[PDB]
Amino acid sequence: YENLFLRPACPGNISDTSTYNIDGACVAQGDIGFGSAVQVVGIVDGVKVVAALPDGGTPYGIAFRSQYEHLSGKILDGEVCNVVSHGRVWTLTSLGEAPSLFSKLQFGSGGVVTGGSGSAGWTFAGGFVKHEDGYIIEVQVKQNAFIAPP
Amino acid sequence: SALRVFPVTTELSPTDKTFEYMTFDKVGTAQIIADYTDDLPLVDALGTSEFGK
Amino acid sequence: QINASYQRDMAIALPGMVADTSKYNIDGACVVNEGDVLVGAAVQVVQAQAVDGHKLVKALTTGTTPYGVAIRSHWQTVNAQNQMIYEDGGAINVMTSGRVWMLSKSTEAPTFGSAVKLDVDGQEKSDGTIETTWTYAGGWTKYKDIQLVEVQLHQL
Amino acid sequence: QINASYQRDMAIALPGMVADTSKYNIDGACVVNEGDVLVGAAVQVVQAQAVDGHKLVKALTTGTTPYGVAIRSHWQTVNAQNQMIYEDGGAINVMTSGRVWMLSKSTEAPTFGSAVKLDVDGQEKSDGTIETTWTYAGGWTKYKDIQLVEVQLHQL
Repeated sequence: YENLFLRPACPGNISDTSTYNIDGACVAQGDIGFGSAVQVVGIVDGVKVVAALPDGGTPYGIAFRSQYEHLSGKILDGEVCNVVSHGRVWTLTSLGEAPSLFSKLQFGSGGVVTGGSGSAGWTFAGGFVKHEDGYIIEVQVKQNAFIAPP
Repeated sequence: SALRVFPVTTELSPTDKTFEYMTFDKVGTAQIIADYTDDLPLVDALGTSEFGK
Repeated sequence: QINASYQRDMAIALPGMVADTSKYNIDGACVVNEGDVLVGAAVQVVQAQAVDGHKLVKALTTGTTPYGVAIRSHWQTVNAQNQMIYEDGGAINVMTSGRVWMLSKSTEAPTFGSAVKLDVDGQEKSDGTIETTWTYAGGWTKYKDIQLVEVQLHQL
Repeated sequence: QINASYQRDMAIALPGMVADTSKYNIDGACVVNEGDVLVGAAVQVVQAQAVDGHKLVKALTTGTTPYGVAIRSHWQTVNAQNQMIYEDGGAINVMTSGRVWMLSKSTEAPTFGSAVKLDVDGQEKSDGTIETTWTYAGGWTKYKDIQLVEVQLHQL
């Protein structure tokens, strides 16, 4: 009774076949890069409008890699977008060394992981590899973890 | 002119005291989606009735 | 003497109707106790049987803790007061996770991602006294004289 | 002579049994060669791989964070006392979310929805020294000479 692993290990894709959720009814304002956190700025007709994470926002999900929706290499303004709201996913990071297992991550500007000492939110899942003179980490996203401030 | 300006039907047995009829309705929506999604919206239906004497 | 055409739109929500096919989880091993509940209202658990395993649920009251929201079902519900309810001594379909349309008593649109607060009778309210951990999912509509809101729930 | 008939009821559960089919999540790992782990008892992770995420786990210890509960599966053996275990070197299935039948050493039925307290060896106790996020699901039963309790595991 076990969960299979997923082989390609690139940023912006899913790392396991555990319970995951993909919110595919969204549109982008500005440009978004695969493997970055996004935030919900508004809702029109059951569609969520997302943008790259600013300072002071609450992350909602992580952009997901697809080879039909995004032929350019990144997500462009006015495009339908895939966003992962629950599951394990490879994220871009600016950190230098792996944090403690099962710690709480903190997101800098642009939707990159820079902290490992948060109070509550998403947690580190134990994966840490290297990409392009930069690193990739593995994050565990949960649905109601970050709550929008009143 | 009450029996000539309005239709007269005969589909009622002489020994009946009440009659009932049905009406129905429906709701739903559709959205623009991408290739990988799991948030397809749903639809439903309704019903109700009235009476007579 | 020219022809004409007309255009009409269906409604988009119903009380207790499941918002979409995303993550959801349904508890069907419960039984309603001491009264009846409303489709699209929060419920509370009194006790859980140790051996039998069936949970006992009732409508939310003051000072309690919510567990889930009853959902629509054309077969398990009985029709009273021109609405579907769950009469006493019968199996009930509680929802423990997912997005669902709930009856509301507020008058203004909520903020996406904020926490949900309820009334003492299991109906959402913008300034309720009962505090939960569920969130708003963004949806906000209105049927004929009925106010509905889209709420996202996680396992207790 | 008068004909007679008899009747018996089966035992409800087993140590380490998955209770129901409501959203479980089980992952495989390898057991650290230091010490064996009892099926139905909590475990801890000592270190994780950086490339993939495969984890090495062993028995629980004071002042540590539990990770999951070992469940019955194919790769399991017997101890000297005929108690079911996972060997020092081999595969272990660990559930991180869902309802499981976990070993207990308390004496009183717990209250639904409350927090769970653990012990040094990884068995539930009413006044344990280890804090957890898990909850009680209300099931309180007893296999032959062994007490079991129904625990809901929330993903860390």
